Amino acid sequence: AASPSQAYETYIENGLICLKHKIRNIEKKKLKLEDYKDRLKSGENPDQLEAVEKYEEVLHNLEFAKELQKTFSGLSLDLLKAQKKAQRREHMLKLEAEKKKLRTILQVQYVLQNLTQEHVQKDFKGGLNGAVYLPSKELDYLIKFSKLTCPERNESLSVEDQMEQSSLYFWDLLEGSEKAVVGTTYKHLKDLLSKLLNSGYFESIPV
Amino acid sequence: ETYIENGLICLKHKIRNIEKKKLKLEDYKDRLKSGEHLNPDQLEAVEKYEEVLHNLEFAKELQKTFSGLSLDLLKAQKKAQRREHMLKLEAEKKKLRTILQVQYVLQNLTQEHVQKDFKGGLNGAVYLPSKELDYLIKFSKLTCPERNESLSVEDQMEQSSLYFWDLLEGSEKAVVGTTYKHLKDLLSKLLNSGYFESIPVP
Repeated sequence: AASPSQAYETYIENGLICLKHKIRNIEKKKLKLEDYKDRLKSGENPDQLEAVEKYEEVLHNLEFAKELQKTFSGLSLDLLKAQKKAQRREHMLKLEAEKKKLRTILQVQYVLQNLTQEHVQKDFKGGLNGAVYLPSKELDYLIKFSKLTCPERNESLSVEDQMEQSSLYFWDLLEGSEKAVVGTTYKHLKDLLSKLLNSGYFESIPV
Repeated sequence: ETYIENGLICLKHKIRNIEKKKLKLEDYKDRLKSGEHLNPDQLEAVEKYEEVLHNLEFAKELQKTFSGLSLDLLKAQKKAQRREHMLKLEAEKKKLRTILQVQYVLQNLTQEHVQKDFKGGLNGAVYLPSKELDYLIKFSKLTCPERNESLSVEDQMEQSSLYFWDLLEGSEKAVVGTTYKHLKDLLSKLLNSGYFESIPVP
């Protein structure tokens, strides 16, 4: 249970305490080597003698490590705010798409609602009054699907139950997947409805 | 500085930089043993050889850890993306079903005989004072308007979709003399009333 932000936050924090732990570990052996140095200076094994030679290496490694630590400790917000900004822009783009998806569902609903009507179906069957001709097979997909998305009120179902079933059909249709439905696919139906939406037929429908 | 690769602190470029200087210094040293004569600057760089070897081993040790932090971060982001996508998908399917429900209610509130039931609490209807019912009627004109051929279908649907969105959000922004919050509450009351499970026929 964590968001993409707190993950990156945990990564930045884990990086800083990483340098802290590494610097403290270098400084620990520096003090261990400085005690090995003062032991021989006052007058006092071979293996240890090998460690005291790396005192310059250990001291230089500490110079680099403290350099990165001060750099990254300030460089945090440069990569941390860039993350916050990139997430904000991401969320807004997704919000936009969500709002546009809702508009699209309502447009499609409007087409499917009118396709339940007899005079509208006859127009697409005969290619009449500005409708695009649909072969009887194609028109049947839309009629059948209009009964799944715009059913007449079925009082044996609860409102909530009926709305949920209709909502799933609108959702899958918008997904345009290859799943099967009323003898075709959602993808085919999403294309059919696009043509109908762009045909201009549904801009004004007589009585 | 170029320590960053896709937002992650990566010393890889510095490691290959240090390694290139190590190979360049190893070449200078071999040309020395063979008998070549180098300008003074190159002679100085040759004395920095052991330091370069130490820096390389230290940088390589740091990359061993920063690569793990990078892997741990990527693993966590994969999980968090999956979780967020899951929740947001279920929240969207729920919002849409809710939208279809309130749409059904608001579309039925345009009918006058249904307004009459809520005026006096007739049948299964919640009694609403006429000001409360007015809020809903005016809102029903914004969410379920009669077709306005001055507008395209797309433009009309866009207008309507915003009112549904702001309704479900339930903010305090003003609309038809009340707020989306209060409207959301009224419509929740109407949904829980059961009146719209079986609308009476006049």
